[PDB]
Amino acid sequence: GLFGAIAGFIEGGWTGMIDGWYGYHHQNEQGSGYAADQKSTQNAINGITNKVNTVIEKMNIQFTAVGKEFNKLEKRMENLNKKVDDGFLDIWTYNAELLVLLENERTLDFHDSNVKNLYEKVKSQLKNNAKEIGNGCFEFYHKCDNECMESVRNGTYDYPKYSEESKLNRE
Amino acid sequence: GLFGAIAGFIEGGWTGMIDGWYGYHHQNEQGSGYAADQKSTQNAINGITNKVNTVIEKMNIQFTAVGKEFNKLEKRMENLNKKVDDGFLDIWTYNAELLVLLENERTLDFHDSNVKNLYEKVKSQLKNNAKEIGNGCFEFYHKCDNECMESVRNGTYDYPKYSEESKLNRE
Amino acid sequence: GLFGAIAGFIEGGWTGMIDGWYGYHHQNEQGSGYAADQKSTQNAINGITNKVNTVIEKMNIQFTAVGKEFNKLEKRMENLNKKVDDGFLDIWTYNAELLVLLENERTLDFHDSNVKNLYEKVKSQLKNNAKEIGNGCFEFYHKCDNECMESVRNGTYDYPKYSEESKLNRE
Amino acid sequence: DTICIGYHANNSTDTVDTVLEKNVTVTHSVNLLEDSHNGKLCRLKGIAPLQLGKCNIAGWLLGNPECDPLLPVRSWSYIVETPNSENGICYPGDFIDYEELREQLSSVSSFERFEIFPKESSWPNHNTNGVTAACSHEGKSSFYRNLLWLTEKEGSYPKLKNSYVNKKGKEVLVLWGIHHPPNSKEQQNLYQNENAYVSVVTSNYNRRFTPEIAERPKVRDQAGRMNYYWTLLKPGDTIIFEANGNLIAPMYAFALSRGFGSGIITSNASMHECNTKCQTPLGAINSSLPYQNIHPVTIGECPKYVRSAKLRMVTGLRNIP
Amino acid sequence: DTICIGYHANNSTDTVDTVLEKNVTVTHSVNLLEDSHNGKLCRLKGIAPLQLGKCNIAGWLLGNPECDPLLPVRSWSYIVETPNSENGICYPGDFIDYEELREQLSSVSSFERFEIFPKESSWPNHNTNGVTAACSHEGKSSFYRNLLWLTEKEGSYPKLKNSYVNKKGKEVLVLWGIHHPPNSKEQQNLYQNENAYVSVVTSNYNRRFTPEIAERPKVRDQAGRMNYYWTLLKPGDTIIFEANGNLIAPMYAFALSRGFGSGIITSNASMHECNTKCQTPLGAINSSLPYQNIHPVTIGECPKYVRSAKLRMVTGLRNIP
Amino acid sequence: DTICIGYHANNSTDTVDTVLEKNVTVTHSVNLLEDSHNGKLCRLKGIAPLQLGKCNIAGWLLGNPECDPLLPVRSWSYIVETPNSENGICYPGDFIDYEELREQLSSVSSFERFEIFPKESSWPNHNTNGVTAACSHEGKSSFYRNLLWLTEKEGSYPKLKNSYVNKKGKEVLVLWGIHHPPNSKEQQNLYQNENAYVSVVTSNYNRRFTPEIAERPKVRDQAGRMNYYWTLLKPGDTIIFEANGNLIAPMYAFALSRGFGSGIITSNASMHECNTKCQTPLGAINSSLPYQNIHPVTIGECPKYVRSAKLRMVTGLRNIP
Amino acid sequence: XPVSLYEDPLGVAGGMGVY
Amino acid sequence: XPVSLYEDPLGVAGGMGVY
Amino acid sequence: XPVSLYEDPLGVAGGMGVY
Ligand SMILES: *[C@@H]1O[C@H](CO[C@@H]2O[C@@H](C)[C@@H](O)[C@@H](O)[C@@H]2O)[C@@H](O[C@@H]2O[C@H](CO)[C@@H](O)[C@H](O)[C@H]2NC(C)=O)[C@H](O)[C@H]1NC(C)=O
Ligand SMILES: *[C@@H]1O[C@H](CO[C@@H]2O[C@@H](C)[C@@H](O)[C@@H](O)[C@@H]2O)[C@@H](O[C@@H]2O[C@H](CO)[C@@H](O)[C@H](O)[C@H]2NC(C)=O)[C@H](O)[C@H]1NC(C)=O
Ligand SMILES: *[C@@H]1O[C@H](CO[C@@H]2O[C@@H](C)[C@@H](O)[C@@H](O)[C@@H]2O)[C@@H](O[C@@H]2O[C@H](CO)[C@@H](O)[C@H](O)[C@H]2NC(C)=O)[C@H](O)[C@H]1NC(C)=O
Ligand SMILES: *[C@@H]1O[C@H](CO)[C@@H](O)[C@H](O)[C@H]1NC(C)=O
Ligand SMILES: *[C@@H]1O[C@H](CO)[C@@H](O)[C@H](O)[C@H]1NC(C)=O
Ligand SMILES: *[C@@H]1O[C@H](CO)[C@@H](O)[C@H](O)[C@H]1NC(C)=O
Ligand SMILES: *[C@@H]1O[C@H](CO)[C@@H](O)[C@H](O)[C@H]1NC(C)=O
Ligand SMILES: *[C@@H]1O[C@H](CO)[C@@H](O)[C@H](O)[C@H]1NC(C)=O
Ligand SMILES: *[C@@H]1O[C@H](CO)[C@@H](O)[C@H](O)[C@H]1NC(C)=O
Ligand SMILES: *[C@@H]1O[C@H](CO)[C@@H](O)[C@H](O)[C@H]1NC(C)=O
Ligand SMILES: [Ca+2]
Ligand SMILES: [Ca+2]
Ligand SMILES: [Ca+2]
Repeated sequence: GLFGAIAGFIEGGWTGMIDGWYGYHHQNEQGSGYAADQKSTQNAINGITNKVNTVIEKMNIQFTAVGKEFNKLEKRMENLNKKVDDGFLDIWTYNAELLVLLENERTLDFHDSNVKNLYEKVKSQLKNNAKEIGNGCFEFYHKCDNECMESVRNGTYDYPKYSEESKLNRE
Repeated sequence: GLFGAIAGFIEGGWTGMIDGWYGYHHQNEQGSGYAADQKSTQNAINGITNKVNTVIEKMNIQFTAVGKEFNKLEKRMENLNKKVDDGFLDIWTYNAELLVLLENERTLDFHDSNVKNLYEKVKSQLKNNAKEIGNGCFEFYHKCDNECMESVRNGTYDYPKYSEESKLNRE
Repeated sequence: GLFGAIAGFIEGGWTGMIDGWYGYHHQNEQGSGYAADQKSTQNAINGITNKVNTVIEKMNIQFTAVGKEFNKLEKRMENLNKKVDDGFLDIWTYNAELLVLLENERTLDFHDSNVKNLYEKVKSQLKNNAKEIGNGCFEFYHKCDNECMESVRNGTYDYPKYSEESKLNRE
Repeated sequence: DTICIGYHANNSTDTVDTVLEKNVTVTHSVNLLEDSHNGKLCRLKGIAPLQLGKCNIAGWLLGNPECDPLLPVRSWSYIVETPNSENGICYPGDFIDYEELREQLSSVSSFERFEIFPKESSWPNHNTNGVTAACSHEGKSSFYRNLLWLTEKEGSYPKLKNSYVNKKGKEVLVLWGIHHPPNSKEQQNLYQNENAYVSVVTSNYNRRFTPEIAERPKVRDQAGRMNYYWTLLKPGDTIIFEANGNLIAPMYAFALSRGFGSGIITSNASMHECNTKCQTPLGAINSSLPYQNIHPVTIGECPKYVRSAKLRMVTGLRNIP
Repeated sequence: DTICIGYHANNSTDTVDTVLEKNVTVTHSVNLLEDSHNGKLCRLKGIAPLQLGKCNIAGWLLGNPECDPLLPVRSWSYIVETPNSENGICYPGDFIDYEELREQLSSVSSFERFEIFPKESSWPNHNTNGVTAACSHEGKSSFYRNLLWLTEKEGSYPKLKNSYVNKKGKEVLVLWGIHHPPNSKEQQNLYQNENAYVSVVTSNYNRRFTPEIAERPKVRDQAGRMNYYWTLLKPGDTIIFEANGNLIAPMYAFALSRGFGSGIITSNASMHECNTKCQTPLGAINSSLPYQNIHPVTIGECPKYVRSAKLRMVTGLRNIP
Repeated sequence: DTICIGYHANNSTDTVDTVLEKNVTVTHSVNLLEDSHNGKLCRLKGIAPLQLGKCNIAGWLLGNPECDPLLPVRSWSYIVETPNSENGICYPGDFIDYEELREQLSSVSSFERFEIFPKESSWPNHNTNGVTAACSHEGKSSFYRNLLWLTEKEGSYPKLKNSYVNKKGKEVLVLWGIHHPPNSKEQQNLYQNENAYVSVVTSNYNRRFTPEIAERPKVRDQAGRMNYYWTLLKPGDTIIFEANGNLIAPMYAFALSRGFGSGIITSNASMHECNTKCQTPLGAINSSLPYQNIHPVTIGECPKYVRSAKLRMVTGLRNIP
Repeated sequence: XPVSLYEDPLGVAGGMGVY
Repeated sequence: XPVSLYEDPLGVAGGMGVY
Repeated sequence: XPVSLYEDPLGVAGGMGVY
């Protein structure tokens, strides 16, 4: 993808994270597990809902459209009616298929960028209190309990409260 | 946004920066204030002007188009004429509306990208002579006068001339 | 571009790298030279081939379409036929030109993304065993010969193998 | 102690296409293309369609003896012809401006069939019992239920002139016919006038008809021909028929009420006690999706017809378990 | 010491829509949809339109007595009818191929109205003063200004044969009429001959007309009818009228000059001394925008009509003060 | 020691446009717009077109004497008229429903020209030698090759009635004419019946024709006129001609075979021994590109016509040497 | 079951976060 | 007022940089 | 010449990697 996160430096997805499109995996001494990012998933759901609803609303309702009949000396008019019907059908089939393709590409990139931005947010919070171990994972230079993890999740990580412990552990 | 700068790690806009789409805020002991990046703003204006011009020029002029008249025994031809008119109107309304929507999305992403790239080039210049403070701000590990700030803005920051001073103060 | 690599922090292209869209330049005491990234170039070629074939296959084939004739008392029908032909031609000309423009923009951004991601993966591999000297180039804090360079290209860079040598030379 | 950032994966096998890639398996997607119908003809917002069955528009409006069940019908939401709608004109000839009459009926929601020229009182000086074997009914020779074959009475066909004033407050569809015998002996035996003419006039209609006598190839064992005509009488206007031969007079006419959204379709499906907002010749559609690939012919409020075999929009992520 | 990277914010309340979000407030935007017109009919590149007023195309070209102000007009940029343009054919009947004639006039930029058969010298053996109360003028009975009701003179209607050679170097539009009396007594009184005929021929036109005598419902207190015909005489070609009754002869014809970009519209607006490049039935447009939502009917060089209520393109940033 | 990341640059001068920037020089690109044709008329999948040359459809089907080389042609892939296809109707008049006949021929792949009424045996009691100077051939007066001018024999034109039963298993196109002399004396001299008529009937066709005598302006030195009619006789059906004057009888007819993908074009190009899948009036196209800007009129399997001057997709990088 | 983590009126996230 | 910081022929940046 | 570095059926990479 354009942003290099999904199928990129985060090689695979998590079947064990059943509650959200994006989220976290934690492993401290208190244990291990997944924590879905519910706010980002809800924001993405709102965006994609708007997208699908846009596609549906731009296609206004198709009211009654039936064939017409022409006598044996109206072959030109019959063929013109046929040309009109077929041209409109060509154009609408083209528009539908191409819109779906382009929006699919945009949606995949949208999710890719969401994951990349989540990763960068955690990185900006952690600074040198943790190391980048690749595959989207960080390793803390200190003890981080479940409330420390949750403060990483909601964007209130306390860097000064662990700076000393982690620069002694970083040596 | 896609690149996470606008409404992202830079959470708000600057009403005090009235002379450009993107720019800087400086704070040294000679004072504080805003500095619009006029060249990036100008290149963005060029791109967006090309975009608007493209939409306008693809929609070439609509020459004389009036209704037609049919007698009471020409209801089929009359209904074919209005099927043609209404189908073309459907297609052009759809085209206009969705073109505007998609290009609006792309324009917002374009500005997001420009801000992210400006931030990244400043970071690339500063290296370890400054610390990242979040919200798009850097804090120098040394004294940076107004000419030094302009050095950062024009892409001519002298990293060696402050390397020693800043690794003294960095400790 | 959106990702800031092409015509960005990598100011120009390489005429000397003739065997790939993206790649590397190496400089050790064994010598100098270019190394195209063939797998990423092949992936990009696959994607762009799919894109071109998508355009071509969405256009289908235009079967027999000829003019019609109308007598001197069929001017309304004649002008309706002309209106139909001209409207369809307007719509298809607009669709073709705009699709080409939009996909051209997307293609340039796709390539920009690929270069940016290549750079970021090399940086992720090197970590502090090398310094960022701008212009997309890294400078090793150790000796890296031709198979170490291939180790960087193939994704198999051994960081612990040069960790200590480069921390010694980094001082 | 570690924290990792990642994304969802599930058991989905849904695949979508992009411009750069085909058959991308994704966690979540939604179909935008309706391909399901119920296979039934249904009511349209509670109003049942008019099923012509073995008859077509012509047999219905003229009163072909095979279409007698259709006579008391008064309102409908759309008209259904079948591939077997062959009973139309039984006596061979030309239905003039027939396609225009079908286009007119496509915007009629109801009508009143009424006696415009009562048989036993409008034609005292002419015989009205003319029948033919081309319009058989239950084995016997018969004729259209809405028209009257006027013939000579006691060896004479006097000039007739009959009129009708439209007091229905609605347009009135009036149909008549003109008979063209194969030879002048039949012309004289039937109408006792060799230079016959018919004249039909309203305030905005004005036509004269002259019999064209000649022997034609036998269609339904008839060498004569019969041409069929129609007009719309405006409210308060009068229609006048004047003739001295060959007039197939109107007996019943139709006071029409106009409506929107109706039409005529050809369908092989069967009527059920269902209600829909979207009817196609293959079946009814009950869907909120924007596109369908079921049939280009639609009645009511339907999705847009396209030729696509698949329109699937990705909503979730690339699925990488 | 600090340095920060940021983006613009202002007081703008402009909102746009995207595909992921609606009502994004943005710093700068441009409207692409024109919705302002001046409410006036204007000249088109300096050339005023032809306003028919109470008359329609038929009353204009035939010379309905209510349309005498339109006789001296010669050039125009487009033609305007109103909802009250009802003075057309005043003697009831049918204008044959009238819609085709309007379509022909849609590409006529000017013409010369000229006397093709002068009243005082072309019909010495016939009366030329026939008038009717259906086409009244200032209380008195009158007739079309461009036609002539030929009648019997001294109890005789001799066979007439009059011709005209097109020496105008332009197409010549020629209009005539055929009169159908309600009864044979009026036929004999007006034209003496009961088996009358009219023949109109050119090098590429060839038609014969037969009177159809019958009593019609009274329209404008006339039981007779009058059918109106027209043809285009090619430059250098000759038109021949031959008759022994019922011919409504041409008196004035039109030498046509063709142009591009004209048309006929229906409008309730009023003429001002304005100039425009784009005229709609609601008003003139002065805009460089690519779209408009004012009216689908356009004359000149106009933006493309769309049903949209808003087409706003964002040019600046998301506005976050 | 250093490693760098970079991208390709080359000597390309190919430029593309985007929405944000015009004339972007790129390393690689592909053209999607076909602008090259071969300038020739070629065969369509091996089958040569029908070249009418100096003749148009009318001259070909009636058998204009200038079109004799077209008499033996039996099959074709498309039909080519030129800007000089002027030899059609040689005796002036109206070809009725001519445009519909051209539309019909647009779906004919082959036919068999056959003698429907042999000259020496179908009209014993009439003269069949009528020729005209309007249809000259090699200096002498002549006539259509597929029609027969029936005239009085020994002072009499007896009432004729002739029939043909379609045993071809295919539609048969039958053409005939009706002569309208300029004066009563020519009518008498040619057909010796002043009240003549023609009747043409099938099971689904029914028309009667009456001569209209009048002096017309001279076209090709002819003051008379000749109207041309046609019909399609269904397999197994019978056509009957009945007349006592003025019939230009059929002599040869066409048993039609239908096909797909043909049409009639006008073109100035020359025929070569050349095979194509796509033919335009300007030349043949041999391309797999999706669009072309050569000509909107196409025969076969062609790219989609557009007005674009350039459609170039970038495939490589922005080129920055 | 009867409780969902997200407001998803179009079914865009399927059964995700649904209990 | 009379001086603009930017070349903006289409009015794409409104009054920004306008003096 | 006869050998290509890449599979490029539509020719979208021109003569790149072509020998
Ligand atoms: C496939 O998995 C589903 C579980 O839901 C999937 O995972 C979600 C996170 C989301 O991605 C959905 O779109 C996916 O469909 C299984 O279905 C559920 O299983 C749970 C088990 O605890 C059960 O309680 C629910 O009632 C089930 N709900 C539904 C709607 O099925 C499903 O059984 C799996 N299918 C197979 C073949 O393994
Ligand atoms: C809203 O602000 C404008 C200032 O222009 C805005 O800010 C620019 C940076 C740019 O974003 C433009 O697109 C915006 O329109 C005020 O108008 C200006 O006021 C000054 C007063 O010093 C005056 O000299 C200027 O001429 C004005 N500019 C224009 C274009 O009129 C305006 O008063 C503000 N409105 C409100 C309601 O606060
Ligand atoms: C321009 O350069 C080409 C070489 O190919 C270019 O570079 C590739 C890496 C790729 O980007 C292609 O799309 C480019 O076109 C020259 O073509 C070759 O020229 C050499 C001359 O030594 C010759 O031996 C090769 O056979 C040529 N290539 C082929 C496929 O035959 C071309 O000559 C250059 N043009 C100019 C004007 O210098
Ligand atoms: C983290 O976020 C939650 C949600 O708002 C809040 O309850 C909590 O107080 C925050 N802080 C910590 C330390 O968890
Ligand atoms: C910075 O760029 C500006 C732009 O022209 C230039 O005037 C100046 O000399 C450059 N250098 C410094 C140190 O400001
Ligand atoms: C690098 O990757 C290539 C890919 O085939 C492999 O051949 C090689 O053994 C790997 N290791 C080194 C040191 O090059
Ligand atoms: C790929 O998708 C196409 C249609 O999108 C389908 O016909 C084909 O079977 C798919 N192939 C695979 C391997 O899934
Ligand atoms: C959002 O925009 C729509 C039209 O685009 C409008 O009807 C609605 O009032 C807007 N909502 C707000 C909160 O402004
Ligand atoms: C449109 O407006 C401009 C600006 O006022 C004016 O100069 C021009 O004359 C106007 N055009 C018309 C046709 O009125
Ligand atoms: C820019 O491109 C346009 C068409 O895309 C062309 O007309 C013009 O000559 C080009 N200009 C330059 C300087 O290349
Ligand atoms: Ca018919
Ligand atoms: Ca009329
Ligand atoms: Ca004709």
